[PDB]
Amino acid sequence: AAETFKLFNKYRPETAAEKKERLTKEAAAVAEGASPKPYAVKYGLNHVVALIENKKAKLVLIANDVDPIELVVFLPALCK
Amino acid sequence: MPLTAVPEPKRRFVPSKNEAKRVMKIVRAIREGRIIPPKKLKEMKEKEKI
Amino acid sequence: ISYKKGAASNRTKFVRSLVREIAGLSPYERRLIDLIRNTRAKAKVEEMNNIIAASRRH
Amino acid sequence: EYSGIIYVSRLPHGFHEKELSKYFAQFGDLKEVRLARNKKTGNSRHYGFLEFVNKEDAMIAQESMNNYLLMGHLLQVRVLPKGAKIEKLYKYKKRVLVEKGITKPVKQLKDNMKQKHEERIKKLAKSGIEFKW
Amino acid sequence: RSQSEREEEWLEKLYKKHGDDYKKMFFDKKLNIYQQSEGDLKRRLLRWKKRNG
Amino acid sequence: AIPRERVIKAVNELIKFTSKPKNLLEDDEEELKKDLQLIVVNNKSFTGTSKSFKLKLLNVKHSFYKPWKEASATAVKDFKVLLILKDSDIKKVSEDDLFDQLDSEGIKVDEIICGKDLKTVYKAYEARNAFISQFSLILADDSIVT
Amino acid sequence: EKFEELKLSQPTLKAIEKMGFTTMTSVQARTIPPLLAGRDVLGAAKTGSGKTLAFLIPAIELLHSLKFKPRNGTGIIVITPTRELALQIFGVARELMEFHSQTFGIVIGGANRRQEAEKLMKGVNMLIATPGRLLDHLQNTKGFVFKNLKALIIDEADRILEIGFEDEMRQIIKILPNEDRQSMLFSATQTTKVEDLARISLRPGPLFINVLEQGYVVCDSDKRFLLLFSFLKRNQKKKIIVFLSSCNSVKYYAELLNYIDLPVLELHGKQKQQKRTNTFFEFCNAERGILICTDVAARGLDIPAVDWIIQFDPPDDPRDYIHRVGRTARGTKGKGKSLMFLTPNELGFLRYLKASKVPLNEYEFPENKIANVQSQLEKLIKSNYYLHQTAKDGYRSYLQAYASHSLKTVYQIDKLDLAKVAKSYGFPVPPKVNITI
Repeated sequence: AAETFKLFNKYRPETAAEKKERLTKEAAAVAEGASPKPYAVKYGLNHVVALIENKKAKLVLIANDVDPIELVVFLPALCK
Repeated sequence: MPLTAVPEPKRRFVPSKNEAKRVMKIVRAIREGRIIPPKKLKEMKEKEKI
Repeated sequence: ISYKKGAASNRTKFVRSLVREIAGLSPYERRLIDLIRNTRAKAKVEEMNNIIAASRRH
Repeated sequence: EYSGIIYVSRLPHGFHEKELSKYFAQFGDLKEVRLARNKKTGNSRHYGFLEFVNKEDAMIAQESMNNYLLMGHLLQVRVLPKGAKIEKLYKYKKRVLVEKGITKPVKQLKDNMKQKHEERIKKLAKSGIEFKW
Repeated sequence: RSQSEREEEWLEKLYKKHGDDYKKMFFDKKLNIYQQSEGDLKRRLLRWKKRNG
Repeated sequence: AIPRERVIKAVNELIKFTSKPKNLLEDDEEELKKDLQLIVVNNKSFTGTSKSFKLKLLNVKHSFYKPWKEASATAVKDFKVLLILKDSDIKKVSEDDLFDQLDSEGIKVDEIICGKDLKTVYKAYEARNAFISQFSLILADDSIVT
Repeated sequence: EKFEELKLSQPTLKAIEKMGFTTMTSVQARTIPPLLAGRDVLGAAKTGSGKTLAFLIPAIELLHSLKFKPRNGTGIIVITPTRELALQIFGVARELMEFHSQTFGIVIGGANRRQEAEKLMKGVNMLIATPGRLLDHLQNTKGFVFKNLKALIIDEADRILEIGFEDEMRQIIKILPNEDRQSMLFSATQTTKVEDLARISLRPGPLFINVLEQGYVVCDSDKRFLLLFSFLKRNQKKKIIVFLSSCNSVKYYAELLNYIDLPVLELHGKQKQQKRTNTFFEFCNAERGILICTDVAARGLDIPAVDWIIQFDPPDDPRDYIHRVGRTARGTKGKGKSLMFLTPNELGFLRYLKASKVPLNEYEFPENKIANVQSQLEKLIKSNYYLHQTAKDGYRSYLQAYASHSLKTVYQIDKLDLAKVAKSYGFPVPPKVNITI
């Protein structure tokens, strides 16, 4: 678990403030006068479930304390 | 092999379009003086706090 | 004709069978399985027989 | 049954006899710790053996480190069957070269080179190549 | 319905680098950032040429 | 030094010997059967008692990598060139600059890498081997080579 | 024997001129005039002898004269034995109706069931189809109007009965109308079953028209294309003709090889007729280069003298492939060496080579000399949308042509590892393709 969160913490998505700052810098550059695809951890239940059944996820972390536990009971079986 | 044969959308291969529209909106706001650019803001915080 | 009677999608059958395998068996279905090993009713018994056959080998 | 000897494999760089002993002495008293190295230059071969005084300490040392993700490596620790002694694992060091020789006199050493040249010239004649001088 | 400044600059660059070769403008990774078909490129470039000359 | 006639006859004899007389692609033995090598032996070691990883550059009259790249068109492995540069000098030069000042002579720099790329993206042994083994000429910055 | 000689419509002449055909060959010179008279033909012309236009032009002319509409249903039904040949016939027919107002459609195995059903719903005036799916669409789809059938054409009846569609053909004959229908049959050869089918589908008394070892390489399904690329790159100076199973795979391979700086030419049934003629004429005089084409598209064409003929994909007609290794050597006076890529699962094909008594030679390839461009190909497929789509289409077509092969004892799809097949197309994970496995 400690080694898994060292890899997953290097692909943390940008926060609202950082994304806004990055977009405003580009906007200010344009207002005066070719990038690679980003990388981040995928989240959201529906998004990850859609990724799993399309065979795109390389590794899926499932929380063990979802209060309506039926939200994630099918997930280990779907992943296997 | 996957469950469905839905084709891959073209928006997954090219840069973001929502961000392009948002950047152009910020550009339009900057040109109207509603948003002070970060360089000008950095200039204004080195001139008063004395 | 309408879509409502078209067919069953691959994903739909996949989801139904996965939920069947995960949820378990209701008590009367356990009784039916025990009885078998030792129109609604026909479908239910055919489902139980399919479950038995899939549990055996595949 | 089982022995008190555990074989450890897929060791990272810089995890040698002293490091292995220091880490595995916390699971019990040790009796022998040896690491495989290259003979020509002292360099870890990334596996080794070590024996516990208590046989039941080796089982605990094996159950907790058999799939340890360390330095990008999956340590492979396993207990050996009954008997299965560990031996012949020397702690080699880097072998420096010694420049010694020229025992033969310069006259004989210089005369042998001529006959080597002549024999070399004659050698290629039987290999479908014509070469003069 | 007139084009924008940035679109006109992009079409400027495309025309100045390739001319009327739509197949190369389609496969160019630096100017066709949003990979667009030959038909769309031809239509927009024709509009640009008609407006300019 | 060496009379020209002896070297000429040696090369002619090697050419004759190398071609005396199922498989889709030539194997290692057949691929490099015609490679030419000059063996030079002195008294005692060449570089003393210290290992030298530097290459001695001997001047040649005729280009050595031009026929290589020309004859690499009909080979499974292309002739690629790698240029390793310093961290601070990786942004001062682009592929366009080397294209402008090198295509007029026939030279193509296939890849330009930094020293930071050798410790992040090609750190793993397999990836490093796969990347490095595809180049036939590696030119390193004078400061970074050591 | 010119096209302008026969009295035809204006759109027909426009289309014929556009494709570039001026001097009709003998097969289409001694059959089209009798066909415009309305009689029945039991031909014997070989496949690719120009008979396609010979049985097409009367159909378009009849539809134009009767002035069909989409709500009239189908008027012409063409029956073909193989999935890839029906695609070629449909591609040819798309160009004879560029200016006409009729409607054309294709019904083949492995395609979308509901899409074909809806195309039938809208009303298709000329249907080109395989026997297997015709029965399903006739007996199952409601709203497929076919009572207005005016003509029926059977292509390669010998192939149809060889594959085993004779029961399907009998049921189809029992379903389709018979009175207003003037029918047509073509077969290169004729056995008892051929006239058995001809009698129950044609009017009585119809006019009839009369017209060096082989090598193989055992390769893995995840390395077939990479080894092929290595071989082609190593042998660029020679002349090589590469045969593929489908048109989509031909176009994907040609586009990929041109993208990686390896000049090749392409022929497939989804191209213009003028484009095909231009490329094939170019290939016959360039004394260098590689041409990639489908098996069926290179049947009628007279193959020139080339240094290598590679059969990358399983042959559509193995019975013809066994004979062609000697036929093309009888024709071409040069040493045209043949090669055939076989995967370990389909290695039983050699039996047919041994039983038919042809010399057999095996080729080896070192494992470490392969091109090692898999990473580049996979990076390119994930980035270029157009190349991604073309690769997926080629994968689809390859699987669809592999599933419906006549030699089920050799080319069975159940023993094909789809992950390794998609690996050769640049895909880490196989795309989903709706095939019964």
